[PDB]
Amino acid sequence: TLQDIGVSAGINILSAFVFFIIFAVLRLQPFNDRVYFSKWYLKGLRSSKFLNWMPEALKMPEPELIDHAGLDSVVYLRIYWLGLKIFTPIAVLAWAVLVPSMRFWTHIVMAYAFTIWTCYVLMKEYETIANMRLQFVASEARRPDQFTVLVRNVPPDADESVSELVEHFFLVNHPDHYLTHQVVCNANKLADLVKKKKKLQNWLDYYQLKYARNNSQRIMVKLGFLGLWGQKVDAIEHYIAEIDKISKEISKEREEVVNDPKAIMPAAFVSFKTRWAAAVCAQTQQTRNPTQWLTEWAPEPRDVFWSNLAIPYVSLTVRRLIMHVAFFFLTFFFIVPIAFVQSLATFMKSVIQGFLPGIALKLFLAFLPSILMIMSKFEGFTSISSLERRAAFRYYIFNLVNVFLASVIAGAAFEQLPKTIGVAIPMKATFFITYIMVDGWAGVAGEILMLKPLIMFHLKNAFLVKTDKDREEAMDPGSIGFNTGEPRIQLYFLLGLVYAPVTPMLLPFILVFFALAYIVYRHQIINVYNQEYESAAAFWPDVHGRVIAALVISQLLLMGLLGTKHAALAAPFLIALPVLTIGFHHFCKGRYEPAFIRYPLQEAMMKDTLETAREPNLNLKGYLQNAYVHPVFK
Amino acid sequence: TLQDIGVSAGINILSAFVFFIIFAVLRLQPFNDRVYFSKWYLKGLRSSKFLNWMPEALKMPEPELIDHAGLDSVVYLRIYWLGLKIFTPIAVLAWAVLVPSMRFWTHIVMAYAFTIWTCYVLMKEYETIANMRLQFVASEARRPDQFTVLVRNVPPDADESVSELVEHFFLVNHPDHYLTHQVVCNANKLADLVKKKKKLQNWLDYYQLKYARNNSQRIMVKLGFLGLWGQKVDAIEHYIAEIDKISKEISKEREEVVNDPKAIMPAAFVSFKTRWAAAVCAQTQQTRNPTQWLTEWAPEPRDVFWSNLAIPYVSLTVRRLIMHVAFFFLTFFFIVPIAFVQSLATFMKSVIQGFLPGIALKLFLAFLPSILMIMSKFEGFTSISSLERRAAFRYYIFNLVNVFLASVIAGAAFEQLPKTIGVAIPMKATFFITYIMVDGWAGVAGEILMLKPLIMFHLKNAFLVKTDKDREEAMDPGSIGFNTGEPRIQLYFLLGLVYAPVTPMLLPFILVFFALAYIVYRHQIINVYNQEYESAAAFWPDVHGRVIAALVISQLLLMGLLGTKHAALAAPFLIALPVLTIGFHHFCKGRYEPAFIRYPLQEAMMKDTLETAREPNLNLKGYLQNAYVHPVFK
Repeated sequence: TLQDIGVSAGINILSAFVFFIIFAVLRLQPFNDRVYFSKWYLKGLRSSKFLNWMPEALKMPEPELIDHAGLDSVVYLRIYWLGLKIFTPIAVLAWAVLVPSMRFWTHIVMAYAFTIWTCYVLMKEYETIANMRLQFVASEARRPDQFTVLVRNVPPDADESVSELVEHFFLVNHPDHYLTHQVVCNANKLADLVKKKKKLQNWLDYYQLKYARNNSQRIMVKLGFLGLWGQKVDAIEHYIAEIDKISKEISKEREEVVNDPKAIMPAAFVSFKTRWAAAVCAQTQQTRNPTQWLTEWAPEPRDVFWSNLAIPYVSLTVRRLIMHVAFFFLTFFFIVPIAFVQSLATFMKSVIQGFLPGIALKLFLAFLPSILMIMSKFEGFTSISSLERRAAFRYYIFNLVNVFLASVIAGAAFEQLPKTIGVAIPMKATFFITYIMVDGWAGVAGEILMLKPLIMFHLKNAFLVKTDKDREEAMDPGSIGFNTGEPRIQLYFLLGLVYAPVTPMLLPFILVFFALAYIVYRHQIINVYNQEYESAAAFWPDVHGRVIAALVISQLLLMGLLGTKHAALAAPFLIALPVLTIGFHHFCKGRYEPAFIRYPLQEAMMKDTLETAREPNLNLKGYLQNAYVHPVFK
Repeated sequence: TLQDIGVSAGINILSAFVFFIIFAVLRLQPFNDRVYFSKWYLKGLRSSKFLNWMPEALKMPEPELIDHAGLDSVVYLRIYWLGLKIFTPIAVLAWAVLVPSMRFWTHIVMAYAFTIWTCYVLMKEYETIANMRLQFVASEARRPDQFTVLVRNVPPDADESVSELVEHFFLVNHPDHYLTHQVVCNANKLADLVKKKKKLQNWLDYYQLKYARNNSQRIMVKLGFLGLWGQKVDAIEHYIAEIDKISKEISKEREEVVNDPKAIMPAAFVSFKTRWAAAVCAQTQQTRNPTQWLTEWAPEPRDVFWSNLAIPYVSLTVRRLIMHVAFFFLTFFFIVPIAFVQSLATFMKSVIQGFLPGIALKLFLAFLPSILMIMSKFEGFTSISSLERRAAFRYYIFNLVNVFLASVIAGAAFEQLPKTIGVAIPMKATFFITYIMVDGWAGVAGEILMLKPLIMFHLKNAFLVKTDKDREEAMDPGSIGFNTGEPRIQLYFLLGLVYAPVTPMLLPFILVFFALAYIVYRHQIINVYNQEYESAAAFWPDVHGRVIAALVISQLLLMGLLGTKHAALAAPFLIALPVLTIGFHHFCKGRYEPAFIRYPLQEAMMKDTLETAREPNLNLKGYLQNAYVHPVFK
């Protein structure tokens, strides 16, 4: 209802207003400067009107930002821009023809206008990003991955070790390009022990400091609530003893793992003298058996997810299948909070009952990012970049089924107390309007505050910091959050396209959201969020794929909705929409995707040639030899 | 009806019987020995009970035959064998459970039994062929294609020629592997003139000989029926003059084309010092633009279809789209003879009216192979191997729609004078039984006679042969006819699978046909059909693909047919059939297809290594330099 929207909007607008004021004040306090401006310290640049920050955020045009933040951050940010390019003219047209037989034909025509515009824009954006990627890569600094190919499923041999098989194999098949190699080892036990040792030290330091300040008796029952019901009577000597125990376990484990041939996985990082050679290995079949001696570009050293390297290659299919099933159940059992929320969604008292379902849904979805990253880690991927992309994919599907589809269905089920979809879709538009103001407008404004790291920064300074530069760990903003930023906005691209020929009233909320998200994230990208890995926008083709899916869904729903008119004869025309859209997808795929998947040999040659000319005496072997060993082994 | 089948079978059996007798006698006459045994003359091995030939044909186990005939001939022949492996147990089971609620479940169960058996067999056959291919290739003699990659769509340049661009490009990107190259030229006008010159000479020789035998007046009006109404009064001097005219045109054209830079196409055959290098080029992207500097393995010198090399790369899409449309109309307008045949298909007089529709259909389809090769040539492919495979594909589709589907529909339309398919399919089984005996049993038996080349051989000896060794042209058996052999048998694989859970009576005809075709073609492969090109069974994955499609079609038709039972509840089970079948296809595709599409670098290295050791002083450059120029230029 209009009264509900009026009230909900006022609530979210005021919260955003207030959050920005609070932000404006907190950021001026010098004691938290390392939280709000964590970058620039990380980069060695810094030491020691409330909304002015908005226009400041618009400085640093793409080329400055790409070098400052990285390509992924810039390409990600452009997604919000993309949506404005697509939806603004849709909103204008839809409003113009829906807001004051022919209605029937109008909807059909609108579908083509919207599809065509969207496809046009996506084509141009896809191409632009591909060009950005090539320039970025061409000018990229030297990194170990440029010369390194990861070899998987090296076949077993009764006499030769993995190292021996790999060296021989490559000297024969890649003679005078082969440089060196490093065998993958199953050091997970060791790494796990080492991480625990560090955790124990933090607690020891905590208690030593607490005691030094107040020289009294400790009573910590491990967890306090459900720990082991002891007292940790000395607590300093308790943690010292626990540390001494693990220290010995670590010394022992290091000696056993480095002398245990069973710690060797049939995999290795293989390096080459030139990038050209690496480029070749990454793109050709090596042996007769298509699932042996497999090659791919190695992740850069801090993209490598070391835990997954211990998974036998051959077990990956099973892990993936199990998770396909788990995903179903995850999606399936979420219907309970959906139905709950839709039940809730039914004068000041009623406007809040109207408002709150938005929040309830948001809260139930709060732990989804965690669940999905965990199941993604279970499936082996071996890199951070791949895992984050995989989880984003699953999140997206979940939103389609649980946030959009199930909500419409559950909605109709409650309202009802054969094409019922005819009213269920426009009916529930009210819900989505409230929802977008809640995890959207208000959400983004709240995020600029960075309250979570603010608090942890200060607590660490208060209790764990003892000396200088341990404040470097306190100062950790995390990443941009591709994992949640992207599937969230895809929900909105879908809803926009679904309702543009139905309910034009939804689009103004979507447009505000895209505009807001753009300015808030641009601001933060510049000041916070140091990147954990540099992908050259590898995720872009997936973003594209998902938008196309949204077009197909909207087109199909329209066909359904207009399939009620007697002698509608809608299908002879509407069928063209998913056909042409799919055709468009394949065209763009074949024409532009190679930019993101295969490295042209010519680029490798130009790059190798120039590097040599610029640096004629590079000890490449020394450079690459110690890369990719393991962080646990120094 | 049983009476119609009895009579039709007797007719076709007796014709086959007689054809074999005639064959048995004609092959014993020495004057046609070069027709029936054309091979063995071509190979330099030969010079100068009626059915004994059947057991003789079973000698020469695969390895002898592969070397004698070639891999393609053997793999092709194995297709008939494959069908027996699939259909025999189907026929046994179907007969056992259909020939003396439960009927409903029985049909569902049979569908899984049949699908599973078929998939099992296909998997094993696919793998076996892949292994054969690798061994064949590993032991293959040296050929120019092993070192040559065809480069397409070389970008234009204002200053450099195509030759100059190619040499430079490869020296930079493939240094010290690049050996040499040859630029593609548009010599089609010249080649056309040369072919006509030869044709005119044959006519001149004809008339000179005719005259020498009978010194009188010629009156040939060019074509006789609708030629130019003149007399060719001298006919010798007429053909001499026509030849002298074309001779001058040829001399001129040769000088203009070899000095005309516009005759150069932006394409070249590029050779490398090693196979390893060629293997790399064929499998990697060369430049930024994914549709420039494109590489693929060059066809061997007598696979190259020179006419298509004059087609600009960029025009290929349009040519293909136009032909997609043409194919529709081709298929569409064939409905007229289909309806005619089905109209015809409606006591000795009636049994023949019953019989003849088989033949009528066969005759109308007689020119389809020609039509399809022509449209395939229109689309550029550049090789004989590709064109033949392409045409076979289209032929297959035509059979599915026009021979199977349209026949069932037209059939029902006539019998009728909502699921009518429920009776239309088993009803028309009678038609297919007659049809298989006609272009099947009788067909193959007739083919062993080789009457067409028999006649032409003798006519040439009588009128064009003047001297020795021009009988070598008379002796030309043509090829195996993959173009028609394969899509024909796919029709029968489909019909078998469609009717196995419906009408078991069809399968005994199919099994006889496969058995007969096997022995007749095996016989002929050994004695006649010199291969025009050697593919290493590249077509195999397509054969596989088509059988899988047949499984899906049968499974879907069953779902339709059993979807009439009240509360059939067939779909919860039957849906598994196309799902599992598709899964199976992807498994096999990913697991085995690489054998037929990509050459492992290791194989290239092993091959290059051994060849060098065996032949330490090979002038590879001299060997490859003159390959791939053009047959017209000497």
